[PDB]
Amino acid sequence: FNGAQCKAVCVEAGMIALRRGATELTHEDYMEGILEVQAKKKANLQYYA
Amino acid sequence: RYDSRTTIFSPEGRLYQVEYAMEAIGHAGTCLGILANDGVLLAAERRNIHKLLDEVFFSEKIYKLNEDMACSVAGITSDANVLTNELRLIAQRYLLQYQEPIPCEQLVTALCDIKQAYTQFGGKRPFGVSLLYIGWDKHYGFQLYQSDPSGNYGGWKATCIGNNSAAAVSMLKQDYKEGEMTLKSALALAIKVLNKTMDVSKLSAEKVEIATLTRENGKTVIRVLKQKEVEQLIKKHEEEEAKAEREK
Amino acid sequence: TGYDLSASTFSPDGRVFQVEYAMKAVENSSTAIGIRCKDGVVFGVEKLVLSKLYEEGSNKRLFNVDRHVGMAVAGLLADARSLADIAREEASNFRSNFGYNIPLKHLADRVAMYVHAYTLYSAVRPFGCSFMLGSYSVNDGAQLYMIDPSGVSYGYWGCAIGKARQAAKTEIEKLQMKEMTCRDIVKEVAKIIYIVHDEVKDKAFELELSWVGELTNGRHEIVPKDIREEAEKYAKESLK
Amino acid sequence: SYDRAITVFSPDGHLFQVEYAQEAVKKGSTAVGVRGRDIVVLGVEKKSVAKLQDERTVRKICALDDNVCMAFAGLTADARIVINRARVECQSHRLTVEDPVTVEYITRYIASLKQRYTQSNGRRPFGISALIVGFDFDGTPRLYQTDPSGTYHAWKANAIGRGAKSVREFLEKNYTDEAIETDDLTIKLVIKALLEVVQSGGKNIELAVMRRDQSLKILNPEEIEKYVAEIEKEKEENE
Amino acid sequence: YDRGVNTFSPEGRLFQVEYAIEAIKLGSTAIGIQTSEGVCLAVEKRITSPLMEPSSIEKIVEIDAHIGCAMSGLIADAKTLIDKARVETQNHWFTYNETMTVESVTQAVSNLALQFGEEDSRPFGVALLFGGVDEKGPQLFHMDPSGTFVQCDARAIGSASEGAQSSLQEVYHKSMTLKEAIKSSLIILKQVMEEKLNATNIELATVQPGQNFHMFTKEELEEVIKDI
Amino acid sequence: SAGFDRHITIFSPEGRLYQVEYAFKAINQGGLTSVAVRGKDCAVIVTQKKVPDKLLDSSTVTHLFKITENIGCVMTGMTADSRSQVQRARYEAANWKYKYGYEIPVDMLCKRIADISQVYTQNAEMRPLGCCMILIGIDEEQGPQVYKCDPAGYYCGFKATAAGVKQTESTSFLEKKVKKKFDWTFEQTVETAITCLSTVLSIDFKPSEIEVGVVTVENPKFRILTEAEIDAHLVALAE
Amino acid sequence: ASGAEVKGVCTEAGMYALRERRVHVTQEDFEMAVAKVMQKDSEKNMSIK
Amino acid sequence: NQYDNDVTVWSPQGRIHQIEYAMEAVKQGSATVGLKSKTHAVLVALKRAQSELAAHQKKILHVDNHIGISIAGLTADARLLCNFMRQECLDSRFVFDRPLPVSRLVSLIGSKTQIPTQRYGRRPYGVGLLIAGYDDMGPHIFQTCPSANYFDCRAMSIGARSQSARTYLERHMSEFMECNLNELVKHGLRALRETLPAEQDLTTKNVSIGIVGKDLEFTIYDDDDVSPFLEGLEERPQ
Amino acid sequence: GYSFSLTTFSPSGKLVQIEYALAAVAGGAPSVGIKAANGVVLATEKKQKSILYDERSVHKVEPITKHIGLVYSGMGPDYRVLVHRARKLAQQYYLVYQEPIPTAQLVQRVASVMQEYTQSGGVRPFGVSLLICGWNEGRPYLFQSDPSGAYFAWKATAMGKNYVNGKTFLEKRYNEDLELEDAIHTAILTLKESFEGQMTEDNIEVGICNEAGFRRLTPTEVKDYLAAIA
Repeated sequence: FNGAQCKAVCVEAGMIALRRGATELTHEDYMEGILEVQAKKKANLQYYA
Repeated sequence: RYDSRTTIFSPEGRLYQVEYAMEAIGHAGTCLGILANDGVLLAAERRNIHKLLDEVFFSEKIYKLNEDMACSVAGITSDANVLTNELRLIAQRYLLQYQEPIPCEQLVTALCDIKQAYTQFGGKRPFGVSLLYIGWDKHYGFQLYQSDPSGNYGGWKATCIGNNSAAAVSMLKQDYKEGEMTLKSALALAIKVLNKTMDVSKLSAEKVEIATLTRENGKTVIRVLKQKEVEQLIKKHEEEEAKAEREK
Repeated sequence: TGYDLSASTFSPDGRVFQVEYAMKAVENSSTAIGIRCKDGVVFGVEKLVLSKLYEEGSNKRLFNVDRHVGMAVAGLLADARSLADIAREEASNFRSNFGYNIPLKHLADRVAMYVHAYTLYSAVRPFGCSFMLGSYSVNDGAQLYMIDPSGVSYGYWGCAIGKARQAAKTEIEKLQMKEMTCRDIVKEVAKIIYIVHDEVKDKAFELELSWVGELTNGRHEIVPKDIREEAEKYAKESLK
Repeated sequence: SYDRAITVFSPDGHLFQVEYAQEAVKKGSTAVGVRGRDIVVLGVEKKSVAKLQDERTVRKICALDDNVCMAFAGLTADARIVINRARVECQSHRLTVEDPVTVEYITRYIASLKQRYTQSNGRRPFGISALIVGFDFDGTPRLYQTDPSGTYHAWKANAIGRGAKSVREFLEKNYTDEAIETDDLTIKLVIKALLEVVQSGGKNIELAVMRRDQSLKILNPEEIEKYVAEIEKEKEENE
Repeated sequence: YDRGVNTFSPEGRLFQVEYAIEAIKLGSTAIGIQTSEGVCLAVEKRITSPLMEPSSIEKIVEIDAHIGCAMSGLIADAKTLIDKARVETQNHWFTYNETMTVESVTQAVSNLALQFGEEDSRPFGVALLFGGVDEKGPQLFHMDPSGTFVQCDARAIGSASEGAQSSLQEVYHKSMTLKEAIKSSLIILKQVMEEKLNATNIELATVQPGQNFHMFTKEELEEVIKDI
Repeated sequence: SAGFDRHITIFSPEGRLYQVEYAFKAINQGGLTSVAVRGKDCAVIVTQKKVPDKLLDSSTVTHLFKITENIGCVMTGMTADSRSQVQRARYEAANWKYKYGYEIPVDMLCKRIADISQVYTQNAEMRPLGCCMILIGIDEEQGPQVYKCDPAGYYCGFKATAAGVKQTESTSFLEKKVKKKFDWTFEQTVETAITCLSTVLSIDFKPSEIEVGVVTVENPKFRILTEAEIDAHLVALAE
Repeated sequence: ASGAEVKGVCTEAGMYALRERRVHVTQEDFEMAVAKVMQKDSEKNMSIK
Repeated sequence: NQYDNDVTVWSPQGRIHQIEYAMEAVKQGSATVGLKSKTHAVLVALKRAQSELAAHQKKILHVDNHIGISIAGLTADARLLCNFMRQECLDSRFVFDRPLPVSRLVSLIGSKTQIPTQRYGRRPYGVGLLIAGYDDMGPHIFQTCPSANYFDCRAMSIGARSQSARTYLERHMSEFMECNLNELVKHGLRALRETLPAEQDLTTKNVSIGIVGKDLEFTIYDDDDVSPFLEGLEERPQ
Repeated sequence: GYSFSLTTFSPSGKLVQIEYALAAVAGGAPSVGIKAANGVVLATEKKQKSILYDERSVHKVEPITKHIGLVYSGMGPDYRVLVHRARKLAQQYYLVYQEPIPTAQLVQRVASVMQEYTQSGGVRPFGVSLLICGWNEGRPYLFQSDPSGAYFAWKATAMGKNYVNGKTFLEKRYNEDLELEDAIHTAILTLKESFEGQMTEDNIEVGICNEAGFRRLTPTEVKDYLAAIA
């Protein structure tokens, strides 16, 4: 990743914590921030058994 | 757009190389054969009438192929040699197999299949050559046929070559004959056709070529006739032109 | 350039870019050197572990074609394996048809013609390999050869194939090559491999040393490098 | 993806030359064919006699055996080669198992040859579609058609060439149950098909029959004039 | 670009096989369901003309006395594959005095379902459903143009296969019975078809271990239709 | 012009083809100079080496290739084409010796090599061997011969001969030099070869750079000169 | 010929008359002008066809 | 980009992009992990399906009494190399009447796959073999590539997202060598459970395990000797 | 960018990779051949590029048999290949019939060879037009072929640079009835008309065809004749 993709991880983790909206950041907030910044979704899959 | 090879189709479904082979046919020598019983004729126009030749071949478009058949030709000239050697070989194979002269129709279809196998297969140049057929058989008598680069073949009684002969076919329809098997009449008709259709002023005999095929008692000889009777044929046709200007 | 596609076409200045692109492909491969002494030929290859996934003894670029001839390849590995098989096949045919060991010049010429024929046609590419050929004979001495991707095959005393091709032969030529036995040349090749690229671009490398000559009685094999352990006790003294 | 070549698909899953080679058939001469109960009959249109030559060589209806009958559309040369091959196939089948050749086996041969001819490398497919009529098994009338892809497809009546949708649409409004036999009504059915043809010139009609046991019979342009006369009589009686 | 079978993609893949999978979609649908009582199977004919004789168009063919088939896509590639299977089954019985089991049939077909090569032709354009009874009871088998063969319990193919699989997984479980699966299948057929369901539209093929012969239903299928 | 991008061997308009006349400077990618001299009953080859390296050998760098015991040659251009042409010449000379029972004349070998290059030129789909070959040889009843073989397949053969990179100038000097009718008593030939290369290159260098190939009618064996006698000739021409 | 080639024939025959210091146009001026325009088409060993 | 079409064409940087595209085609296969002890070599793969009703596509397939392979990539080339593999086994089994050393077999695989990477007219094989065998010197775990540069390892893993598996192999390659079969196999699936997203669990029907031993013949298992191997696990540390 | 290559026709015209081969033939060295009453005389124009070249090595006038001369105007390396073909083929005729092959039959078979090479589509055609002559059955002949596979029969013709000018001179100067020596004279005249002027015993190379057989003349009789022949 670049620095901007880690920044996107940071901010999307903040608003993923704000989906709950109650408290400060958790580790799963960072995980789901990654899970948005990760892909480029594929999931294609076929012919490769 | 959809040019590149002979195969496969252009989306109509039309073709590319059959049309372009006919447009290769049109800029070549003009030939004809006529409605005649008890004989049949061929005419031909001399290409390259420059004075430094020899004419020691006696035959430039005509090829006396088996015994009782000749063929005019038009188009790319070396492919004509390629096809005529093979066609003589086909006829001579038939004679080897049966000891009977070839009855000309299966000969024509065999050559059409030879051309057609290069139409389907790829990537090969199809033969851009149309050529005529005169001959005699045991089943129909004197015959006339028109080979085409498509592999289609037409049984005619008055034949057709390209842009120099569309007007010839028009005169053949407008001056159609039937019932007269007299060969001199059809020779005068052919002289009139080459007089109008060829641009030769007053029809010099060095620019023409005439071959005939008559049935003589068992033999079916082919007459590549000489020049002096062509000269008096020219004088006869010009006397007929004087007969035509009697209406003035 | 453009004009660079097939291996049969020429350029408007007259060279083949397929040969050139095949040449500078081996430039990115690992460094492989060679040098002979007065009674033997020594090989040595800077070989790298990827990260932690290797086994130290796999896929060794030091081949061994004949009883006295083996390769020190560099470039595309599988192409080198195929070319090694062709070399083994040719040496087998010579042994079958003539009953004695193949001379190295004739072997090099046959392999060079094989390389050249794979440069000729358009359906195949030129090879992406550059290798060494060493040998020893009691009636012929030591001969050390060298084969480019094009097929120009001739002899050296010393060579280098890899990134530091110039930077190795910078100091290979200051070695007093004639008066030394190859047991000294072992730690010589050790210091030559060890000086170039200790830790700079990559993390770790590993040393192999092939070894043919009078001491092996015509045999060609890898050294017992662990025996007498010539690199590291000299490598730790070659950093100063 | 393109009209070249025959080997690659479209991005939406088509073959261009398979779809395009049928257009040469679809711009071709019209030839219909029906089955009676006992006598089967068919014919081509557009004889197109050009006033100065013979037309016994341009016959588009032939036979491979005494039990099977032919027709085609598209271009004539592919039909020539396919029929010349099919005669030898029929005779090789006769050289094998001594039955009269079933229509189904020879249609499988022709369509199979056409298909494995198409699958190969750069061979221009035969732009024809044949009509293969026979009555073999106790005189059971059968007629199959072909395709440039090479799919035999059994019908009861058939119409190809120019304007085949309209000509087949006439048989939709014509072909009731009690057609045949009633051979005379099958005769008038062929006559009504020829009257429903795209030009129906009256003299350019050429039709050939088979009574499932006899030979191929080429008719005469005076019987057909009587058929057109009685068809016009039926049209006047409709008034 | 993608222009030929001898070139990968920057991400994958063929890009000829993909267009063959796309060329599955044009065909008429067919549904088979594996039941331990026996394999039932169905198809749509998509008749165009009344002149088009309905029993002439083949969809279920008979490879072995206990092995059926169904085709989906180009007819003649399917005919070639059926021809080869008809040869190979007989060779297996020849060399072994026994029935080639249906998985081994499908391995034999998928050996050259992809042997496509023009030098050293094109890949085939049909997906096939195989139903049969080996020693392990009935078997229902689903292959593809790409040779990636797997077993399926109730597979649907061709056009409108998405909602067919959807409503199929809606109704299916492991312990179905025969006639229930038959009517459950033909419900999905008359939900995905456009014409009125009658005796000429569909055809069934039922194989049972005690009813190995005659994997077909002829005009009792009318009676099965009229029960809905 | 091009235009046609001259990829394969076809005819370009007016009227030439470009592949072979691009191969004419595949010699010029060699970076080398070759000179052949025929004046009297000896014949002299001279060609430098380009060895910058002390790690590179000296014996294996020779471009004088002994074809047969009475035929030697010299090569320029790229080395792989040269060595391949040399093994082909060796093999075909051996085939001559097997088939015809005697030693081949030098002309027939040049004809055969030219035919091989033309066949590689006539048919496409193979790279047409960008190396030039110069032959020498003694024949009975004809004295010495020099021949040149092209990559183009145009063999020719003549008295004062040169090919490589810088031989427009060498042929100019030999036009200005072989016009006076002097005899050539073999040190005249050595002196003219060394000085013509020493005027083209203008280096006046050590005996370790040029290789000298000679053949003489006193011993028809092809002969490669040694460092000592090259130095002897070099200081013998040093005035 | 074309239409405007015959005009060129006539005018350059007049040129052929004036280069011989004349204003009258003989037949030999046309004999040279026909050869002047003749370079439009020549060139055989191309009969083929 | 007009030079990135065919196998024969060298790049102007010298990198055949057909090879790297074949590598990326290999990377879209299933996860699988191979690892050996001193006495026992175990390769474990992952199954997938087309649908819920559909069966799972097998990955580990039998080859010989002491050789079994994993696979990732194409299936036609997989069965093609399977047929070639079995042929190369039974040929020397017929001639020499011995089981093969594994190394010369995989060299034969490389020489087999070299020609479709150099000439024109055949694509390179998208292939993901992990080969376990027993010569006289014990177990071997080899891996392949479409570039025919076969690699010998002690523990590898190829397919999609196999990097976490590789790091697990890094942190337990010291530990693999001494243990017996059971915890070796559960180390293998403690690589495969990190080849997955953590919001689902490795079930029965999706896995297969193949053990060949120095005294044990190569055997594939599915759910039934695997439900004994699936016990003895903890959850992932959420 | 079309035709390209040898497998398709043009949209309306002819074959471009035959027309360009004829263009390369017309861009070849000049030559002339004259059929007289008793013999046929062939002669070429052979200038060395430098003064280094030798004139006893390569030979333009080349016999095919002891009574058949043959020259060209084009490219030597293809010329030798087709000549060697004609040699082997004439020897096959002499194997079969035990009789010296007639020149028309040579032209048939050589024309078939060249037309086979113009067949599609992997090789180029020759850049070679031929001039075949010989004194077969008393009457001598003169046969010119072309890369398209066709052939002709001339009284006198020319091939190379300024062949149109040589043809106008042969139309003007030559006629039907001459001797061998008079044909030699007008042949050297029409060769010197378009060549460079520095013409010696070596720049030309002349072969004749008597009824006594083919004869390839020497520079001795050439400098005996061409020492200011007019």
